[PDB]
Amino acid sequence: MASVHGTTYELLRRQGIDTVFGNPGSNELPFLKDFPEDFRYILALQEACVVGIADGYAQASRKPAFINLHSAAGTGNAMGALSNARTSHSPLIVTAGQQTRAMIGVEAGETNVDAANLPRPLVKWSYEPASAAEVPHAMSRAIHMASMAPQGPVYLSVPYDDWDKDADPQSHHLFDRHVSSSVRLNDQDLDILVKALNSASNPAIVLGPDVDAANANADCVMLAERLKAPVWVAPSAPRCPFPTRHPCFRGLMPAGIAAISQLLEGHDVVLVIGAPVFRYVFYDPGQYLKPGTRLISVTCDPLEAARAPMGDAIVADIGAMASALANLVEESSRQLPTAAPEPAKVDQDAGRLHPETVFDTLNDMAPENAIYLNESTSTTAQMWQRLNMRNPGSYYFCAAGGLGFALPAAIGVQLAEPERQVIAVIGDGSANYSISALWTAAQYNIPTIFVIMNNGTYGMLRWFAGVLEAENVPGLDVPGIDFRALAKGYGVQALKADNLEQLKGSLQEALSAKGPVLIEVSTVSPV
Amino acid sequence: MASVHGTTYELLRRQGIDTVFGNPGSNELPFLKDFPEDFRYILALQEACVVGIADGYAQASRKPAFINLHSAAGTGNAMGALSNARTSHSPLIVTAGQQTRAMIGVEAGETNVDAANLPRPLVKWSYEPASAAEVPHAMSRAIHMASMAPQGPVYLSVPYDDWDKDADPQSHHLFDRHVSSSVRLNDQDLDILVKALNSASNPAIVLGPDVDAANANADCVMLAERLKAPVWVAPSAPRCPFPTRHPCFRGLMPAGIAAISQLLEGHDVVLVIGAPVFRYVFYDPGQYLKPGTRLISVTCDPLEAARAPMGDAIVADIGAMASALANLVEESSRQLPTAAPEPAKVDQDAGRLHPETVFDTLNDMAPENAIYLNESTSTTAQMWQRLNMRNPGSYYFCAAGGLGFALPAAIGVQLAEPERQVIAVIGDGSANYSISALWTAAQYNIPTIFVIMNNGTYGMLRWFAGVLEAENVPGLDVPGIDFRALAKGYGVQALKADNLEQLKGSLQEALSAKGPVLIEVSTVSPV
Ligand SMILES: Cc1ncc(C[n+]2csc(CCOP(=O)(O)OP(=O)(O)O)c2C)c(N)n1
Ligand SMILES: Cc1ncc(C[n+]2csc(CCOP(=O)(O)OP(=O)(O)O)c2C)c(N)n1
Ligand SMILES: [Mg+2]
Ligand SMILES: [Mg+2]
Ligand SMILES: [Mg+2]
Repeated sequence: MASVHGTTYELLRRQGIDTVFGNPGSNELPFLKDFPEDFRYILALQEACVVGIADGYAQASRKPAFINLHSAAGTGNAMGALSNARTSHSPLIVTAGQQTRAMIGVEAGETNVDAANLPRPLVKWSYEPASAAEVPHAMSRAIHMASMAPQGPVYLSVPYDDWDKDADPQSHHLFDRHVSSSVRLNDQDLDILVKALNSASNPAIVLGPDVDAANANADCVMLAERLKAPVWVAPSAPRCPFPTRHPCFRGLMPAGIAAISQLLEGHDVVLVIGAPVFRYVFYDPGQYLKPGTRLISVTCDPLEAARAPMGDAIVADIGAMASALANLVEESSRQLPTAAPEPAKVDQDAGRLHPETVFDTLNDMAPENAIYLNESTSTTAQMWQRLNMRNPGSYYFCAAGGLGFALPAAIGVQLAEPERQVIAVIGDGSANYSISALWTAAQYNIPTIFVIMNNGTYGMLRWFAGVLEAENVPGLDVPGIDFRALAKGYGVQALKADNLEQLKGSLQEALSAKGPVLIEVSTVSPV
Repeated sequence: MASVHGTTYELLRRQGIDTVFGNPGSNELPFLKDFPEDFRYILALQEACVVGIADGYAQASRKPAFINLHSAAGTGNAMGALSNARTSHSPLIVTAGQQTRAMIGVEAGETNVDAANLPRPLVKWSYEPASAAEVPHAMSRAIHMASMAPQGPVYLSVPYDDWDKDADPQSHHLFDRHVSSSVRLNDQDLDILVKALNSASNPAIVLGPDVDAANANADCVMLAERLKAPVWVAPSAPRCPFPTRHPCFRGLMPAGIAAISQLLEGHDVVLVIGAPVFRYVFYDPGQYLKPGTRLISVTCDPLEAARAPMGDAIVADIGAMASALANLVEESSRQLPTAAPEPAKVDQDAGRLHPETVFDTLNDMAPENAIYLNESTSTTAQMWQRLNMRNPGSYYFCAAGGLGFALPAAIGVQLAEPERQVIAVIGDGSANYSISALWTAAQYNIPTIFVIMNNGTYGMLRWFAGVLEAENVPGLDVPGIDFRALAKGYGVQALKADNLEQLKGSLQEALSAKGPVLIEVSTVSPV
């Protein structure tokens, strides 16, 4: 307890941390030594995997996740993953070991040069302490910065000789600090907003990932029912904020300016909750909103409020605001929206699987409290239409579009939610980015199901190339990957589905298995 | 070529670039479209692999390598690899596609936020142009910044709508620009240095990676022979700068302060060429130099000159300086140094392989012009003692200690040197970091030999834990990886060696094979 090591672990446990996601190195050994018995360590083989797992775990648990990486090389390997963490507002405490203070100036091997600048601009806060005794206070800042709205990844670099040094005896005041950002709009202005919602003749609601992060899903259901309002999920959705077969639900918005203003045409008040306004992707110029539509955004993120090209904004906690609004608005006497029609069953022969067939089969066979992850980039629209997701925390997709998220994140989610079957639907291209994460699932017996959609190509990129009139583009096809052999390589049970009969058979086997299972599915291909 | 696209490819070809190492994304399609017939594209499945391959290629070819990655996520995935590239002074031109200019402010999906700050502090230059017409001039800056001493990675972010825009007609002046940093110390001061070397009673030479980068190896042989001086390789060596069985050669320096000053005791003048002074790693306090020893460093890098804790320094081109010194110093009439003794042949039974046995066997069987890569971290000393490397460009080791270098870099080196057999000796832990690079070797039929040293553990970390008296450390063992299955997964021929007879058999097969080959070697293990 007298040491920085002892004091830091005490701070961590008192702040509710009990798991370390890591890949170790020399600079981290003085931190990891005498690893306390009330903590667990989750090893992954590459740092993109470490951070991916921790990210899934944080998102599903709705609590900060603690990460330990090796210096610049380890931090650097994780920076694509940190890109995703930024956009999903994932509360990640990223720590990295630094060389001993005496060896920094000469730039010894393993020195993290100008360390705090390395993860910038992706992190909320980034720091290397000026002394050993400062380390617990620096850790306190990291914990709270990650945890306060808008939540996000933070970075702390610690010289390895710091851990053995005497702690400041006054560091005890850090242990039980409670910091809240659970705030909502003042009574007067909240009343004005509620009045505007009550007065709307044709309101619409758009929900984003911070709704699911806040577990505000049920309150948003109540709000939608009271306002009798259609509900969309904001484009490029990292999470699912609403039951997908509720009568109000209208699906995933296309990531385009004109496309969204068209969907919102005729709606006089559009209430956006917990979403950027908006995560557009494709070139689709036009009006941000059509005449007669006003927009009000509730966001936990000042930068989201600042960068919205239209509408009013309120910067507040999504949980507190959704609860306030759901409980304050009048019950409208308008007709409840009609449920969206069932998607068509596509023609399926005895050959390669249409993605539509895969999602239909999953929906038929998976438990109702399944959790899905998506990194099958060309099939996102079909997935959203065909999976009935009733419960919160049921969907995750790389928040910044960074591939290599879903495979490790599915392992972290499954760890956070041992009673809910996790099924990751991942493209053949996407599977390779963080392929080594499979080993963590096998070693810790984390029973994630991985469904590899093998069409031999970067399907989404072919679609983008068509849109952009981009001809003669190299590097779009990925033939000759045996995913069963890869799963075997990392100790994961592997199955193949070349047709529907095999798909049903493989899913049946996977859903009854005691460990992780990979199913390679032969899907229809433009190759 | 009226477009930015046409002008930029013309600049690239006129500057000698003909290969693009990449993993494509949406923002890169307008750059990659109409890919010119005089260029080749080398696809890798993850960006650490892309950069690793390009790095190996650049180091072996002694020319800049051109890289194309996807936005923040792709750049981020490659940042551990950029750490290595920084320390090896690798001339890498890293380009990344950005969102269209119109969609940056709203932060559309695939936007690289504050892009130029992302790869900092790892790169020597980092930039996003303010207009489309500036792109060729920005590319020109990138090419020359990467190429001038001290060589290093650079970063350029380009909004994807820039490529179709009209180029500045004055961009033609960029095409044939020749920029030289091939400089040496002025005559007067060079004369003073030569006189100091001539006057030394007991000189020693220490060489670093910039010697091999400069192909200054032969000049350093001449210098060592003229001075009759023992030659060491500077600690944490990324490259081999000297024939390892030349009588002057004294091997790899231990990465410690006291250890190095002890080796240099009695030497009145120590000439360091092309190395930092020094890449110490382990805690080993003492004198930087013992009384009676003075040090003179020749470095291509101002930061290396600035941060040396001792000695005089000259900042100049390594090729020009080695050539000048080798040709100006008098031939000493001192006795030529005695060659280092043979390493002992360790006892080897019919069971698991001692690393010593592996290197002895490789040295017996590999061609004299083989190129070795090292990422078997616990066996580095044994490797240096047991492999006779006569030629330049014969050795590569992760410059910043960042794992995941050797496997992809071995593919790049083999591409650069099709007539020299590349053999990568990689630990079981290290193999996973960039495992997907194997696919590139299979798809382009790049006949690299991968030797996996499988001891089931992070061996070097166990050693570090003993030095630091770090007990109860989690995450040090990596059981249950089948490397043959992994190689099969990516289409690479796979062999196993459980004993010496099998090792000899597997190496014989690998050396006669037409494609890439992985050999999993069961090595001796502390568990
Ligand atoms: C780290 C990273 N690299 C590259 C990309 C660009 N990218 C976006 S979608 C895609 C295709 C993925 O292919 P696959 O997983 O097979 O799914 P499909 O598109 O075939 O459905 C690529 C390479 C990215 N978003 N992130
Ligand atoms: C990207 C990265 N992650 C982690 C480390 C820390 N590290 C250094 S050596 C090592 C062990 C590598 O094990 P292996 O490849 O099996 O070789 P061995 O030590 O067993 O010879 C690790 C994890 C690093 N240098 N870089
Ligand atoms: Mg695909
Ligand atoms: Mg940075
Ligand atoms: Mg090992």
